Amino acid sequence: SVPASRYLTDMTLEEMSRDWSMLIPKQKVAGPLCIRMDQAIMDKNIILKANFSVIFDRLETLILLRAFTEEGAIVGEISPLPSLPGHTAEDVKNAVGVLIGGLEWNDNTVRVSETLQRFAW
Amino acid sequence: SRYLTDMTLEEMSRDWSMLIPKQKVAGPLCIRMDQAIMDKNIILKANFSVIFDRLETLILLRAFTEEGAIVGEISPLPSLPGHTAEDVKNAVGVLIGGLEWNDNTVRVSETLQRFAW
Repeated sequence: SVPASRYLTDMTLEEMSRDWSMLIPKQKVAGPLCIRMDQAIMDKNIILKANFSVIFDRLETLILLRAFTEEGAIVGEISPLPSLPGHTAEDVKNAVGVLIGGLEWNDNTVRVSETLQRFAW
Repeated sequence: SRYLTDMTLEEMSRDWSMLIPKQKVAGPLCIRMDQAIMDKNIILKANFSVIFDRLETLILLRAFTEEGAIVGEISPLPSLPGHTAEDVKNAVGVLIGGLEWNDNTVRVSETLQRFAW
């Protein structure tokens, strides 16, 4: 009934719900988060977009981050594990760093949305 | 996330002091309690956000005697690192043990039992 957090959206509901699959699948449990990334993706400009709650000038709960090429295809993802254990902005930022490292090893150029760099980084 | 409030705004805002201070960092949370407090009945109350069926962010937890006096508290560290329901639950277990070692009777609010403890 009483709202504790505002909800930031980088992604439309279309983007949030869209199914996708990886040509060359890589996944990694990074703490309480799951990282997925398509290893086939090379030499693209990529943007990380996330829908999540903020409390007090920081990311409180990540609902979904997805990585998108300029043409709007999904090439990566960070989501909470299915059992939904707790996580912080630190966890999120560590998963983001792993995802960027992996993408840039395939010569992608990765940027983070403005929302995300303000509230997590 | 929705906002749960065991404590009133006056309770959240009140300053208090300990006769025999005890302070303890428990992960990303600060536990405080007055060691001179004994033979009371105490209730732990908290104001916090909930997302899904779980405590997401603790704003403040305080321990109250039956007369409404503050004898203990768990708050985020001042640099506000993140925490989860698990951190709250560990800190709660510590504060309860300290308070019971001091011959108090301790209970936890219904909303805390439901979402954390």
